[PDB]
Amino acid sequence: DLASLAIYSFWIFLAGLIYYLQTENMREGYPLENEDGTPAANQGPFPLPKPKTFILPHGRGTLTVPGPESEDRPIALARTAVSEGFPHAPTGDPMKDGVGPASWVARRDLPELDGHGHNKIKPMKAAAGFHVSAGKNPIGLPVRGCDLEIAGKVVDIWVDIPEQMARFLEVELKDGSTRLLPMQMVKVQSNRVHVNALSSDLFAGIPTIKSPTEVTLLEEDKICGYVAGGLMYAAPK
Amino acid sequence: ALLSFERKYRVPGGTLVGGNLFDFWVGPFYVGFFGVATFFFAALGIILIAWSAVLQGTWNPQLISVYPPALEYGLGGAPLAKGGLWQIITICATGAFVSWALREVEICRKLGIGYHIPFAFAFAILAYLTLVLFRPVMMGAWGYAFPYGIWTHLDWVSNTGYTYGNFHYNPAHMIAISFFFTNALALALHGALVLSAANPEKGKEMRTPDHEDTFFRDLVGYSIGTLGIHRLGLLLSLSAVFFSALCMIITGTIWFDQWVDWWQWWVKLPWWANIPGGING
Amino acid sequence: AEYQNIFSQVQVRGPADLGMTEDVNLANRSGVGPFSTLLGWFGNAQLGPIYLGSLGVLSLFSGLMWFFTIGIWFWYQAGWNPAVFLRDLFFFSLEPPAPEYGLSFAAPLKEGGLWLIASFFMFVAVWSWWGRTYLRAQALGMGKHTAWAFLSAIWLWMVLGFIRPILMGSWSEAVPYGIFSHLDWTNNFSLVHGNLFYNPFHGLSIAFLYGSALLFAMHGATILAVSRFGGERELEQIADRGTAAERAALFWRWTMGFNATMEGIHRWAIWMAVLVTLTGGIGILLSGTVVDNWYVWGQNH
Ligand code: BCL
Ligand code: BCL
Ligand code: BCL
Ligand SMILES: CC[C@H]1c2cc3[nH]c4c(c3C)C(=O)[C@H](C(=O)OC)c4c3nc(cc4[nH]c(cc(n2)[C@@H]1C)c(C(C)=O)c4C)[C@@H](C)[C@@H]3CCC(=O)OC/C=C(\C)CCC[C@H](C)CCC[C@H](C)CCCC(C)C
Ligand SMILES: CCNc1nc(NC(C)(C)C)nc(SC)n1
Ligand SMILES: [Cl-]
Ligand SMILES: [Fe+2]
Repeated sequence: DLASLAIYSFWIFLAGLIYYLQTENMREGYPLENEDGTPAANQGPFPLPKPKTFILPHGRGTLTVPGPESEDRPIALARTAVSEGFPHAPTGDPMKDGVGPASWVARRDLPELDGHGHNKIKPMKAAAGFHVSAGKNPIGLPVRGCDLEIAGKVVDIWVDIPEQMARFLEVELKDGSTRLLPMQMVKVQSNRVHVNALSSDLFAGIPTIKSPTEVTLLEEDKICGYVAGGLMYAAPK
Repeated sequence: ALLSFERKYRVPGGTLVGGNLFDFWVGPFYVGFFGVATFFFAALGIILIAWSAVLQGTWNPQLISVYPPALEYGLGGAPLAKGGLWQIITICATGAFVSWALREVEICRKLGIGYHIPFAFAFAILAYLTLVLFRPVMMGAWGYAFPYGIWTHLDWVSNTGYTYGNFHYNPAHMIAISFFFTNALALALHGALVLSAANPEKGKEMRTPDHEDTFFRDLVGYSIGTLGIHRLGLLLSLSAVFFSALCMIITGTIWFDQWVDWWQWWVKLPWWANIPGGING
Repeated sequence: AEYQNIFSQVQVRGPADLGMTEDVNLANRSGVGPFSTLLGWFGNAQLGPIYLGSLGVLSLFSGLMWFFTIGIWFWYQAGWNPAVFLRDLFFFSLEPPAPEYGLSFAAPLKEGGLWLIASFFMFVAVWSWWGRTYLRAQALGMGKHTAWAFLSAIWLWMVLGFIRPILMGSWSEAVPYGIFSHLDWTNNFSLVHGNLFYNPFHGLSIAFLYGSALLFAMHGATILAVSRFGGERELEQIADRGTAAERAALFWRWTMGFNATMEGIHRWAIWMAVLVTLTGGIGILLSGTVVDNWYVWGQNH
């Protein structure tokens, strides 16, 4: 019967679609590894997808996935156990070393570009026309950690130009240098900006930006990662 | 085994209960206290389904159905065979879902991300609890709840619906469907858009977010943006399930008639209600 | 408490983006509209510009003629009475021809001919718009994923209004133009066909509709949870994996044993949603033409 043929045919199609979808979702992270870094014997029942290639805009080269995969950075961690399935403990300061919830990825040390090739993220002071249009303006307000002490004052907002949104708060410390705090890790209030993640003394630990009018994808990961890592690692204060 | 980038994230910490006792993985799966709790509740609920199946005299998953107690039991416990197995399986289901959620929270803490996912999964849980717990309690009996079987639960939806005429007329059911339909529409569009920028026309460089914005501006005169759309998808899906729960918690508790009667608050209103013409006059 | 990134704390307005030129003909691009502070709390504030080419205006004009045809018939059912119009707005219905007329365009205006005229305008309006989702993408150098997923919706629509009624031999099998009437048609359709719950394609369509709400709740939550590492910027994560992508995947790998990638999840998304209308179209198309009674058919096969 024709409905029987339709339904049975669809289940064949759906198993084929799932298979394709799961291999499409193996273009990063695979092949799986043992805990010592070497390739694992068991890789699951779905095969590695055969490579594809994205041509990146603005002369940025090309990404091939899947392909040669490394962390290309030191991982300060040590095995907790002989067998598999156990945690790996930080050998050092996990916040400054970039592990666990303080982790970052070795992304390209260049800034994200919009469609006309200019920097995507710029401080509002170097962004002709940009102003706070609604809600509380945080510029000039004290920045307060979770030990309730003042780490500094907000001196600017770094905006995603194409999307028109506030991404970071540039904060001046005791010593006069500045750091970027992601906007989704702050609570702007009528008389201060509160950062639950970090205590005041730990803001200097936030990695710094090389150039003062641009931020690279590598620096953003280092920054974002370090701040969110504070939720675990600064917590005992 | 591990993903190539996973090792650096497999640190101790994040647990709410048990300290470091259950702080480990089985293969890919994180365990935690709530992983052993999930397993205990899921193990026990599955064993009780299989017991219900030996009692029903079938192994066919198409036919296995665990019915809740008859209405005459009210909110009392019932003997295993006559609704007691449903009651225990429901308790086990509830403890598994809540434990799964709390386990997601532990996983969130270890990875230092927001708690948006378990907060969201909680709406599904509340919808389940509406059909299985809240509505039955307000209505006076566990028997008003749905039976656990692949086809028998559909018949429950049919019988419950047709108790109130066409259930389409439930105004909160209309809002929920609107949110469901709009959700799938939105998911299709977002999935397409990202894919259309990442996988552009042959002989073209990968597109930027500006292209995504420009496409939705050209087509519709408005782009909600990358943050906005993921906000929107979350809002739509959650709203759909919230108005699902709402439309059921009011059915048979503060509303008892055919749902089509609701709409007379508009038709039979005194001033235009008499006027000759139209459909209802 | 902890900031959730559902609504923005501080909005920021700047020079409006006029957008990417690429191969777009700027002659058909309108001026920039104003900013909405209300929309800005949730998404972008900028309104417009919009593109309105030869195909977009055809679509707008046919879509309006559809609305003005349904509307002129609703007024006539009301006896030209504005009070009666508002009261019974949801109860008015432009019904198709009765079965006696079969697939003929020869029905008088007042008994289904106006339905055929409405259907013509809606047919031109949808297909004009579909060509438009295609052309907008082409001009920007993008993939045609939006057009191909849109065909899935058009397919369900085409079956309800056109392909099913034609194989059934009468326009009377099509869906009437009314708020409440289209719901009643939906209920009769299931009753007539021996309970649509037992149509396996209806049950698939449900699995995908429910599954679309599941998947968007998952992905929306996921991205908001990693927006603190710039996770909403999905294209740069595809080109250059960031810790946002990595944490997202590990959240799910640890939770359910397997995960997606930043690109890959959007493939899960487009298929989950597309399979709603794809399966649904098939299931409706098979009702009446091949299977009279789904419950009965189910108990044998
Ligand atoms: C004749 C039947 C009636 C009717 C009677 C009813 C009744 C009765 C109900 C609905 C409900 C719903 N109806 Mg109706 N409905 C009708 C026609 C329609 C039409 C239509 C096209 O005409 C539409 C679009 C809908 C749409 C809907 C939805 C809005 C809603 C179900 C979603 C939901 O609640 O999710 C909620 C999600 C859940 C409950 C899922 C819970 C998930 C849990 C937490 C996790 C499970 C984990 C699992 C065990 C693990 C598996 C393990 C491994 C994977 C192996 N109905 C007709 C008119 N409808 C229901 C509703 O709103 O209920 C709240 C409801 O009770
Ligand atoms: C929401 C309103 C009604 C309802 C109305 C309908 C209607 C109408 C339909 C379904 C259908 C289904 N419903 Mg239901 N369903 C309800 C509540 C539930 C609950 C619950 C505990 O709350 C569960 C687990 C299910 C599960 C299911 C699936 C068996 C089936 C496909 C849905 C799907 O893929 O969703 C999306 C989810 C995913 C894509 C994730 C995967 C979920 C997997 C596939 C579910 C496996 C369930 C498994 C057999 C449960 C046993 C677990 C073991 C004991 C370990 N329903 C409530 C009571 N349900 C469809 C069907 O074909 O029924 C036969 C269908 O047409
Ligand atoms: C008593 C009634 C029956 C029933 C009878 C039917 C019938 C009949 C049908 C469904 C259909 C569906 N039912 Mg049902 N359904 C019932 C109970 C349920 C229940 C439940 C009890 O929980 C659920 C979850 C569902 C769920 C579903 C969906 C999975 C499916 C609709 C998918 C869709 O996306 O359509 C919405 C999307 C569209 C209709 C696409 C149309 C898009 C067009 C092209 C856009 C035009 C826009 C227009 C120009 C104007 C607006 C534009 C503005 C300018 C913005 N049904 C009951 C049992 N159901 C449909 C299906 O596919 O079934 C196989 C269908 O035909
Ligand atoms: C609220 C918006 C939508 C939503 C969101 C959502 N669902 C979610 C999540 C989110 C955010 C998760 O994080 C979580 C997840 O991990 O998914 C991958 C989940 C989830 N949604 C799931 C299912 C599900 N969600 C559904 C719906 C929705 N989920 C909503 C539409 C539906 C339906 C019917 O529409 C289903 C079937 C699971 C895949 C997963 C939760 C997995 C879980 O809880 O695991 C622990 C429990 C077990 C392993 C088994 C428990 C066994 C029980 C003791 C026995 C079964 C009893 C049951 C009551 C009988 C059912 C018989 C039926 C035939 C009626
Ligand atoms: C870059 C995000 N742009 C965007 N914009 C819009 N606009 C509406 C209002 C149609 C949802 N949608 C998407 S996907 C739905 N993405
Ligand atoms: Cl056009
Ligand atoms: Fe996304």
